[PDB]
Parts: sequence; structure tokens; C-alpha cells
Amino acid sequence: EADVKKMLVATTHLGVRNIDRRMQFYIFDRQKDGTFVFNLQKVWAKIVFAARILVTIDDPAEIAVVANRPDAQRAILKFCKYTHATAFPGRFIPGNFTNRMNPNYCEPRLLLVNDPVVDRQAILEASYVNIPTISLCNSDANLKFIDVAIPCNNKTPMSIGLIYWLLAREVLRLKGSISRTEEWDVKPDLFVAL
Amino acid sequence: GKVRTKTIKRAARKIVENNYESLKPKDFQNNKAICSKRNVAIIPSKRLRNKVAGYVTTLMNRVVKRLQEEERERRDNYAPKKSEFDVSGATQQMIDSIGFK
Amino acid sequence: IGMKNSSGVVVDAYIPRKCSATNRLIGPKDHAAVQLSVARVNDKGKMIENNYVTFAFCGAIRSRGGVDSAFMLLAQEHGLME
Amino acid sequence: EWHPSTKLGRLVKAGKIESLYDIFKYSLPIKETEIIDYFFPKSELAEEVCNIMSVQKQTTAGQRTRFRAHVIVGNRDGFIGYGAGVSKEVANAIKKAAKNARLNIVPVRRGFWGGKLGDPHTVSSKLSGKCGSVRVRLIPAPRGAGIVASPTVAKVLEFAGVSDVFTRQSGHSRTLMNSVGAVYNALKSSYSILTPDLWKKEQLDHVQDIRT
Amino acid sequence: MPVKRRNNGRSKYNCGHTNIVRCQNCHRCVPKDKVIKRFTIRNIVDNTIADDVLNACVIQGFAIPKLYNKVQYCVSCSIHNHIVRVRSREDRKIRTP
RNA sequence: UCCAUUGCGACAACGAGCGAGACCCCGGCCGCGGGCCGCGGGACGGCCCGCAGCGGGAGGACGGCGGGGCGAUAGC
RNA sequence: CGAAGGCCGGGGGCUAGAAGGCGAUCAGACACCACCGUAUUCCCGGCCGUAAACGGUGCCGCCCCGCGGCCGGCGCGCGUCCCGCCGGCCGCCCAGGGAAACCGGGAGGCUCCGGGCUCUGGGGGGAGUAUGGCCGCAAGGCUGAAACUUGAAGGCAUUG
Ligand SMILES: [K+]
Ligand SMILES: [K+]
Ligand SMILES: [K+]
Ligand SMILES: [K+]
Ligand SMILES: [K+]
Ligand SMILES: [K+]
Ligand SMILES: [K+]
Ligand SMILES: [K+]
Ligand SMILES: [K+]
Ligand SMILES: [K+]
Ligand SMILES: [K+]
Ligand SMILES: [K+]
Ligand SMILES: [K+]
Ligand SMILES: [K+]
Ligand SMILES: [K+]
Ligand SMILES: [K+]
Ligand SMILES: [K+]
Ligand SMILES: [K+]
Ligand SMILES: [K+]
Ligand SMILES: [K+]
Ligand SMILES: [K+]
Ligand SMILES: [K+]
Ligand SMILES: [K+]
Ligand SMILES: [K+]
Ligand SMILES: [K+]
Ligand SMILES: [K+]
Ligand SMILES: [K+]
Ligand SMILES: [K+]
Ligand SMILES: [K+]
Ligand SMILES: [K+]
Ligand SMILES: [K+]
Ligand SMILES: [K+]
Ligand SMILES: [K+]
Ligand SMILES: [K+]
Ligand SMILES: [K+]
Ligand SMILES: [K+]
Ligand SMILES: [K+]
Ligand SMILES: [K+]
Ligand SMILES: [K+]
Ligand SMILES: [K+]
Ligand SMILES: [K+]
Ligand SMILES: [K+]
Ligand SMILES: [K+]
Ligand SMILES: [K+]
Ligand SMILES: [K+]
Ligand SMILES: [K+]
Ligand SMILES: [K+]
Ligand SMILES: [K+]
Ligand SMILES: [K+]
Ligand SMILES: [K+]
Ligand SMILES: [K+]
Ligand SMILES: [K+]
Ligand SMILES: [K+]
Ligand SMILES: [K+]
Ligand SMILES: [K+]
Ligand SMILES: [K+]
Ligand SMILES: [K+]
Ligand SMILES: [Mg+2]
Ligand SMILES: [Mg+2]
Ligand SMILES: [Mg+2]
Ligand SMILES: [Mg+2]
Ligand SMILES: [Mg+2]
Ligand SMILES: [Mg+2]
Ligand SMILES: [Mg+2]
Ligand SMILES: [Mg+2]
Ligand SMILES: [Mg+2]
Ligand SMILES: [Mg+2]
Ligand SMILES: [Mg+2]
Ligand SMILES: [Mg+2]
Ligand SMILES: [Mg+2]
Repeated sequence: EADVKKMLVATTHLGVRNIDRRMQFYIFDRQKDGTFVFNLQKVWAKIVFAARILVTIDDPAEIAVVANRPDAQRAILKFCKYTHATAFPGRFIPGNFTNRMNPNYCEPRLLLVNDPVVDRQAILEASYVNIPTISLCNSDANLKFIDVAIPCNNKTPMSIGLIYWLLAREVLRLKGSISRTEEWDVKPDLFVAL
Repeated sequence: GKVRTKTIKRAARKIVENNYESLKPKDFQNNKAICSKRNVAIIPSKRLRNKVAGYVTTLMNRVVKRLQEEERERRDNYAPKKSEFDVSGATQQMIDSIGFK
Repeated sequence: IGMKNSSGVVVDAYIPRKCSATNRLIGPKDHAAVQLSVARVNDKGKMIENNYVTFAFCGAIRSRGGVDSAFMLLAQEHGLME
Repeated sequence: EWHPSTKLGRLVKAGKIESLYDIFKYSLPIKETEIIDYFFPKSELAEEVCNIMSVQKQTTAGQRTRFRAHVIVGNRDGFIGYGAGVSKEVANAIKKAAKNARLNIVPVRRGFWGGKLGDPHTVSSKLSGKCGSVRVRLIPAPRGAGIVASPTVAKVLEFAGVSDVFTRQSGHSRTLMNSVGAVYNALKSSYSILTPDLWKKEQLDHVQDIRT
Repeated sequence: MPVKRRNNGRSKYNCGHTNIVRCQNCHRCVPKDKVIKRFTIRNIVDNTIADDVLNACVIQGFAIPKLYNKVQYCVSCSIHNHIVRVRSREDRKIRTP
């Protein structure tokens, strides 16, 4: 309920006036001016499911976190800071999963992107070397080569920061690192871009 | 009509990054600074050295307008004393259709 | 099982994986295929080590984006979601 | 000796992987040719040069010439591969073609025409392949029939371990690279066809997965 | 000679025949949906004297009248006088003005 | 943008090399040494204004140093 | 039934304008450019039956990832909008197809080949010619060979 209040302050529940057929299951109503609204319960269930997918991997440094959007850059360096995932902040360089001579080349087991139209090169390249992917998806998202969507508002900084903060909290809960049923010492403000 | 080749520039950047403390933005001191072999720099000619120092002096008076990486890190970790989250027609219909409200 | 000899012995070199969604065989050099696994908590909100569920998806189901709903439906059948 | 540049090649160097069929079962790419050469030590593979072609680029001063080489490899017992290479000198073109041929190894499924007595001796069932304008049909055949194909196709069928086969070819098969490409594609689809022998459902156990 | 454009070089949708216009430069006959069309609004006096007419006018509150002309040219005259350009294969798909 | 595939910056490409430049010879101004020749200093788009670099001033022997040598891949 | 040109018999006659005439240009210009101008262009009653008559794509029927625009009819919703349904005209496009360009409302569901019906083609020339027949006032149209000759013609795409 407290996290619901936080989701309401960040407005993580508002879409972008267009709807795809595969996101139709996550919609609840439509605002008059055309904006769509997500069912927040479904959003939380996708967050929990993604957390339960992340913890199967023994070493977290082989999870890739890719986010080209400036408004998310800060938020992705903190998700790693408490989970020990591997961040690819800026322009994704072609070849990073397919070309072994590259200096930042790697062979991860999960790709976690922020947006499916930004960061398209990572999503397309991961389909050549057997990586599944999880994406933060808005109402107009195209789910090609994506296995788990997360319905959410992926433009405003508060939304993005709170989303990565929730994900990292539930992962640290599931692994046993931080205690269950108790507010994390980390304020979500550390994830939002100033 | 005097464009510096990549060879001048690539050496000038490592010189400015390694020896930030030594280089004032005035040229004679940097001319000496592109001479020492303790700040190790093997410049095989004096015209070449002068061109590199001419670009180094210019790199110096552009960073004024490492000391800018200690503070950038030391400002990415500050949590204020607030929390930054302390009207609806269709979401109300969604909180009624979920929980207490 | 696979193809049998006339006496009852499998004369097959290997058995390809099947899709959890569309039952199609994966096949070698289908580099868009992915196998992935889910935690299956079962214990007061905390996972149990080395006790997972694991599905597989061929490249045909991914190339159109059908996996986000089919994986969810598969999960709702195994008591991992609702 | 060689030092792996990939995690799979690092895993093969130790005793982690027992055969090629585990790498095919979880279908991963192979990026080093000594991964292949570790499983087939010293000449269980046959290597034959199908074709050398001279290609010309027109240029302000005159024609530039290079060579394109087509190479096939196999072990006569269920593996085939096909690569190509382009270079200024013929030797380097052939070298590139042989490397590409080793990185393209695929398994081939065999079966029985009619009686199921001994080892599988023909294609598992009808196979079809396309490359360019060329199309090919591989039809299962009884014992003693042999390899009834053109001399280009008969070598690929010989390296693959297929004793008895019927063949039909349509399109401009004088184009040798598309002929071999079509036959290769037809052999590569053999492990992706559902037959009633494979209908039975199975559990996936993550403990065996080589973890990509 | 393969096909160069999806519209075949004109804008003809669900009809058999359309009207004829005369090119304003060379006077050839062009179908109406193919001719290059531009609309122009300009002042009758050039802007370089637009304030000397105004200051030498007796009528209080006068406003300089305008001219409204629709120019229509054929393909050849449009290319020759640079109303349209020959474009790259990728650029040909762009409809932006 | 530059004399220049000279560079900034962007990019299914990432990273190197050759040609360019750097280099060699000559000549202008100043020092230590010898008895003019032979060893070094000197100039760098360095200073100041106006908008990777285009302009305008200044000092200085010389202002963007000047005249030559060398000279890519492919060819007739 | 059938664009335009064309033909027969009446009418009309502004414009433009095959033919013809004339001024330039040019080595020449019987052409392009300038000027004058007959048939024609328009109406009535007939004839002729052809065009890159084009989407170079026959007709009927089924299935088919999606995102948009416009046109006609209807229905639900709030307070003009908004979401649908049917029918039409368009753009983009995953898969699939293809020699490719490209198609994708098919040019998909096809060497893993079979829903129904009609028409047409079988290397390049000779030749749509000769001959015979039918139609037409004529100009034509429709139907349409053989001897002989030849090693290529042609499609889409790459570098210069
Ligand atoms: K792919
Ligand atoms: K053509
Ligand atoms: K054509
Ligand atoms: K046209
Ligand atoms: K129309
Ligand atoms: K019309
Ligand atoms: K126009
Ligand atoms: K024209
Ligand atoms: K580029
Ligand atoms: K001396
Ligand atoms: K001397
Ligand atoms: K200097
Ligand atoms: K008619
Ligand atoms: K007519
Ligand atoms: K007439
Ligand atoms: K008249
Ligand atoms: K008249
Ligand atoms: K006429
Ligand atoms: K005339
Ligand atoms: K003439
Ligand atoms: K002429
Ligand atoms: K006249
Ligand atoms: K006439
Ligand atoms: K008349
Ligand atoms: K007319
Ligand atoms: K008339
Ligand atoms: K007629
Ligand atoms: K025709
Ligand atoms: K047409
Ligand atoms: K028909
Ligand atoms: K309408
Ligand atoms: K309408
Ligand atoms: K209508
Ligand atoms: K309407
Ligand atoms: K309507
Ligand atoms: K409508
Ligand atoms: K409809
Ligand atoms: K319709
Ligand atoms: K419709
Ligand atoms: K239509
Ligand atoms: K017909
Ligand atoms: K026909
Ligand atoms: K026909
Ligand atoms: K015909
Ligand atoms: K005759
Ligand atoms: K007659
Ligand atoms: K007559
Ligand atoms: K007549
Ligand atoms: K006659
Ligand atoms: K006649
Ligand atoms: K006749
Ligand atoms: K041709
Ligand atoms: K042709
Ligand atoms: K032709
Ligand atoms: K043609
Ligand atoms: K092509
Ligand atoms: K061609
Ligand atoms: Mg008639
Ligand atoms: Mg007249
Ligand atoms: Mg007249
Ligand atoms: Mg005709
Ligand atoms: Mg026609
Ligand atoms: Mg036709
Ligand atoms: Mg319309
Ligand atoms: Mg239309
Ligand atoms: Mg359309
Ligand atoms: Mg026929
Ligand atoms: Mg006759
Ligand atoms: Mg006759
Ligand atoms: Mg071609």
C-alpha cells in the first residue's frame, strides 16, 4: 500500500495515448484526453516475477543492465551497486555480444533493458547468442524478441528510479541479503535523476 | 591554416591528464614541461615538442572554463532529509477495484 | 524416446529440445532459442536452492513477441503466478 | 598452446564437455575451430575442395582478380560441414574456406527404408532444400541402391554417412555453390522435423544445461 | 526498365481518367494529378519600395494589396528551373515539404 | 572545418597500417667553443579583442616560417 | 458498349491547328524557334473497333502479425467527442515468397507440388509477312504459314 502511494506520486501508471494489442491485458481504464492507465496490481506481479527470474543466476555479474536514456542513467548504476549486475550505460557499441575482439565484449545470461525502441541494438544482438531478455515496456511497446514485459511509465525520472528501486529491493529480499517485511535503508531518491 | 594532426593531439591529452598539477596555462612553463624525461616524454624533435606544447597550453585553459572526478562521485551519493514524495478520475476506479478505497 | 532398431534399441544420436509453448523442436544453429528458469519460492517468501522450474522457447515464438503472454500462461499453470 | 577467447572454448579445454551432441542439443555457436578439432583428433574429418572461382572487380586502371573457394568436411558417420573463403591468393582462400567449413558442422539424422534390421542406412525421411534458384529432394532408398545423385551431390552425401539415397535436383545446378548450399540446407533441417518417435513430453533439468 | 515508384509518378487513386492542365512555362499538356503545383502569396509592389509607396499615400490606414497565384509546371520545366531536384534512392521516399 | 581521408563530431561496426604530416638540406636572428666552421637556443596559431578552427591588432630577426629532397596501392 | 485520330451525309465556325506558305538558324535544315493558315477540333444521324485501352497483374470462393489516413451507412458510451461493425479507396510492414527489383487487401498459405472455370506462351530472326477466308465505303481489323538463317537475344542486379 505504501509502494502503491509511491507509484501514485511518481505517476508510474500513465501511458502514452497509443496501445499495442499485446499490452491490452495490462490496461484498466482510459483517461478522457486519451492517456491509458495500467492496473498497478499486474505491474507489481510482473515485478515479482522478474525478481524470481533474476535470482536463479548464481553470479549476478553476468546479468547485463542496458539503458541508453539519460533520465535512467543514474538509476542503472545504483541497481548494480546493490545487486552486482553489469551496466552498459551509454551508446551500445555493435559487436559487444557477437565480436570477441571488442574490449568491452561479454557473454551474459540475462539482458535487462529499459526501453524497447531505445536500446534496440542490444535486443537485436542478443538474439544471435541465445540470451533471454526482460524489458521495461510502456503501452506502445513492440515485444519482438522480449520474454518478460513490465508495464510501466518509462519516461519520467521518478517512475524509472522507483521501478529499479523496487526491483533491487525484492531481489535483495529473495536472496536473504536484506530482511523481509522491513523498509530498506536505501531511499528511492538515490535512483532518481536530479 | 595550422591544423594539428592526431599525433599532436593524442600525446597532448595523455600529457595533460598525467601532469595536471605541473602545467600552468602559460606557454614557457609547458615548453619546459614537454622536455623532461622524468615526466617521461620522448619527443624526438624540438619543432614537434613545440607543437605538442602549443596544444597542451590550449588544453589547459579549456578545463578552467582528478579534481572534477572526486566531487562528481562525492555528489552522486547524497540523500536529502526529505523523500520527494511526501486528483484522479480513472485511477480512483482502479484503487477501488484493487484494495481498501 | 526416438527411433528404434528392429530389436528395441534407440539408434538416435541425440534428442532435440521441444518448445514449452508451441511444442516445436529446437534444432541446432537456431541461435534465437532460449532456455530459462524460475525460482519457485515455496518457503516463506524466500527461494530454495537448486529447485527451479525451467522452460524453453524456439526462435519462431520470439520473432513475433508471443512469449510475454505464453510464458505467463505457462506460469499460471505451475503455481508460480496468478 | 591455444588459449580460448570464449567461455565455451574455455569450458571445452577442461573435461566439461563430452561430445558435440551436447553443444547441438543446447544450440550454441562455435567460434573457434580447435573446439571442433578437440572432438575429432587428427583426420577423422575428410576435407575436399569442391570449387575455385575467379571473381573480378572493375577498376579505373584495370580488373582486380580474387579467388573464392568452396570446401566441405565430414567424418562419414553423421557430421557434415560446408564453408567458403575469399582471398587474393588461392592458398589463403582455401584456408579460409576450410576454417568456415569446420565452424559450420551440423548433425545428420539417418533412418530405415522399409526394414529396420541393422544400422540406419538412408535419410530418416524425405528432405528438401533450397539455395538460390536450386532446389533438392532427398528420398529414402532400400539397401544396395547406393547414392543416386550428381557427382557434386554424391560427395556431400558420402561424407555425411548416407549409404542409400535417391535424389532430384531442380534449378540451375551448374551453379556449384548453390547446389552444395541446397544439399547442405536439406541435411541441416533433418533434426527439426517432428516425427511420432519424438512426440513424448519430457522434463527439462537445468543441472545439465551448459549455461550458455 | 523496372518500376521506379509505387505511385507510378502521379497521384491517381480509383479512377480512369483526369483533367488536362497546361504548363505555365512551356505550355505542354499534363494530367492534373501529375503536374507540379505551388501556391504563392506576394505583394504587388516589391518589398524594396514597400515603405516609400506607403509614406507617399494619401489614404489613412491603407494596406498594400497582395497577389494570389497558383503556379503549375511540367516535370521537365520543374527540374530545369529547380522547383524539384533529382534525389537519392532513399531520399525519394520523403514527402516532407 | 583544414593545403590535404587535416581534424572535430556522429555512426553495425570495433581496432590497426601505409600515403599526408612528421623527417633531411639551405637561408634569415642570438649564445658557448675554436680559428669565418661547428655546437646549440629561437616560433608555438604562444599574447590581446570578436565570433576543430575562420577574422582583426601587437611584440619580434622572421607570422602562421620560406625554397628544395623524398615520395602510397594499382597500372600503360 | 468502346479514348483520340479517321470516314459518309447535313449544320456551324471563336480558338488552336496535320497539310501548305513564309522569316531565321545551319556545311545543309525540306526540322526544332517566329509568323500566316486548310482539313480537323463543336452539334445531329450513321460507320470504323483500335491505344503503354496499364495495376504491363483474368473471374468466383476460404485463411491470413500488426500500426495508421480518408469516404458512406449504422450501433454503444460518456459530456462535439470516443469505442466498435459492415462496405470502399490508400500508406507502412513481422512472417512467408522470389533471379532479384520488390509483393505482402498477395506476387503468401506451393518440388511438404491437386478448390472451380476460361484465355495465352514454348531460343532469336524471317513475320504478323505471303496465301486463303470473313468483316469494312475506305483507311483497316480479325484469322495466319513455309522455305531459309543464326549462337545467342532477354530479365533483374554489382563495380567502373
Ligand atoms: K535475430
Ligand atoms: K528491361
Ligand atoms: K517495365
Ligand atoms: K506517370
Ligand atoms: K480519385
Ligand atoms: K479524379
Ligand atoms: K506537386
Ligand atoms: K515533361
Ligand atoms: K559510418
Ligand atoms: K671547432
Ligand atoms: K671546426
Ligand atoms: K611553445
Ligand atoms: K463507340
Ligand atoms: K474511338
Ligand atoms: K475526321
Ligand atoms: K473555325
Ligand atoms: K464551331
Ligand atoms: K490530323
Ligand atoms: K511549317
Ligand atoms: K526533318
Ligand atoms: K530533326
Ligand atoms: K495563326
Ligand atoms: K481530316
Ligand atoms: K470544320
Ligand atoms: K481533339
Ligand atoms: K469546334
Ligand atoms: K471511333
Ligand atoms: K501491347
Ligand atoms: K500505366
Ligand atoms: K479470363
Ligand atoms: K468520413
Ligand atoms: K466514415
Ligand atoms: K462513398
Ligand atoms: K460518412
Ligand atoms: K461514417
Ligand atoms: K466509418
Ligand atoms: K470491415
Ligand atoms: K471491407
Ligand atoms: K474497413
Ligand atoms: K482495397
Ligand atoms: K475468359
Ligand atoms: K489471354
Ligand atoms: K493473350
Ligand atoms: K497471344
Ligand atoms: K493474300
Ligand atoms: K466492302
Ligand atoms: K468502294
Ligand atoms: K471514303
Ligand atoms: K478496299
Ligand atoms: K482492302
Ligand atoms: K486483309
Ligand atoms: K539482357
Ligand atoms: K525483353
Ligand atoms: K531489351
Ligand atoms: K523488354
Ligand atoms: K540480384
Ligand atoms: K545480372
Ligand atoms: Mg458501335
Ligand atoms: Mg486562329
Ligand atoms: Mg489562325
Ligand atoms: Mg490490341
Ligand atoms: Mg491493352
Ligand atoms: Mg494488356
Ligand atoms: Mg480515400
Ligand atoms: Mg484514395
Ligand atoms: Mg493500399
Ligand atoms: Mg497455351
Ligand atoms: Mg489477303
Ligand atoms: Mg484474304
Ligand atoms: Mg544479378
